[PDB]
Amino acid sequence: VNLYGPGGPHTALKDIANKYSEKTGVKVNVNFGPQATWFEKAKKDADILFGASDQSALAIASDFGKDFNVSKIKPLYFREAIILTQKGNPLKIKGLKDLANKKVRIVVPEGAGKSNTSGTGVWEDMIGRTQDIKTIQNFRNNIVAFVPNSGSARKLFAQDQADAWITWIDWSKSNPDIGTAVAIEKDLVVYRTFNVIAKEGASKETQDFIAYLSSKEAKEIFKKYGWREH
Amino acid sequence: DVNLYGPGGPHTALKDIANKYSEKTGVKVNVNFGPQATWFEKAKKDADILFGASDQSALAIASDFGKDFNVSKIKPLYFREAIILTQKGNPLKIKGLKDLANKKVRIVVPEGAGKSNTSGTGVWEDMIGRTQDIKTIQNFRNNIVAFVPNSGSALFAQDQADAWITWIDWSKSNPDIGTAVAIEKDLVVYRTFNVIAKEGASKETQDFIAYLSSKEAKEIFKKYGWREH
Repeated sequence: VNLYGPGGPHTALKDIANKYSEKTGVKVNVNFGPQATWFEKAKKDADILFGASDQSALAIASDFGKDFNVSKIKPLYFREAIILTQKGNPLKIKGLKDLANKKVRIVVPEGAGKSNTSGTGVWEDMIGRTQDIKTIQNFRNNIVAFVPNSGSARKLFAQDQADAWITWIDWSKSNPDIGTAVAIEKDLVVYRTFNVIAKEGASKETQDFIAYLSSKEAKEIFKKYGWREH
Repeated sequence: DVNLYGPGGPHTALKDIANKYSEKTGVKVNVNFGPQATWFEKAKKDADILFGASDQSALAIASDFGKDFNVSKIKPLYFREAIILTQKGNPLKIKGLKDLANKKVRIVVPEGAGKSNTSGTGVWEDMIGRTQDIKTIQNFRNNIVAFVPNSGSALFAQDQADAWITWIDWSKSNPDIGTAVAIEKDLVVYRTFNVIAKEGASKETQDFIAYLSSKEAKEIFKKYGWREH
């Protein structure tokens, strides 16, 4: 069974795929990274596309045309956005409003229309919930880079220069050695989903693996990386 | 002239403001609007200002212009809330997003599916995601019949769908179409109107940008649902 999707969820998926192979003897390959890196191979043998948000999964599945029926995207888990600071949070960042109010350098997970990426719209949806244009302006004025989430990359953009990144909890859980996670205000934070879509006319082994993704053993592994159901 | 380009939506407020500005100052201000593809070529030749209906879409559109615009100069000025638009009279008695997840309803959401730069990308998922319940998220998604850009200056499936996820300014601009239902305060998102002036923008261009923050402009933006606080 061949899976394709963004770096990020791949950490949990590799753990799950390995465990699944132990149990069933069915080979499950987890291919991951920026879409451009695997798009041509996926055109030839993709059984399942996985995604790290709905809007990005929709865009990516829409690039395959007839191979995939975009209405069949299945949300399975969600997780929260976080602030990731330098180790030990030296600036004592307490949330998004604090980021707006301090003289800090922020990186946000935007692709600027050049790629499909899970973070599109996240920073604005959260800071917008302050309903204060000055807060929104101040936060934006502190943004030094608009670049897609690191995903499967262990390096952060501007690692030695920026003070904070807007990213996903599962990135921090997958990379405990990089940065310090700071929780976003509950009244502001957004949650986005992990999803899958099986190709049209998918095999029984493909369907069986999709079902496994909702098994107790899979739920356990997803939870370890910060993915939630309720 | 001062030439503005951007999406349908904010254009109604901007046309009102531009008219008032021209009457006052004698400077001709042209508001060009619609899907990016319909004006992109013209804008490459004479755009003074790009206006936008979200940050992510404004960033994407301004990044299509290369040297002529420095995308770091995008200026957020107002925000407004997402709404639910139902058929006139709200016959299904829709009360919010959770209601849309729970009922048998046909929903249209403002997604571009990576085919265009559009203001609505990520809105529906960010709102219903704040329920923190995967079944609710699944139920809402199962009711979506179309993932298409916000109608803006044009509704998709107007006689077929039961509900649209759209912006308050659309309802204000089109008061005779459908019925607006306010989204749960703990779920709703707010996105911005913004502007960016071209590199080397004229004095007239800069003056018009300033006017968008005048008390006169603020009052017109407010009429169409655009807020500061």
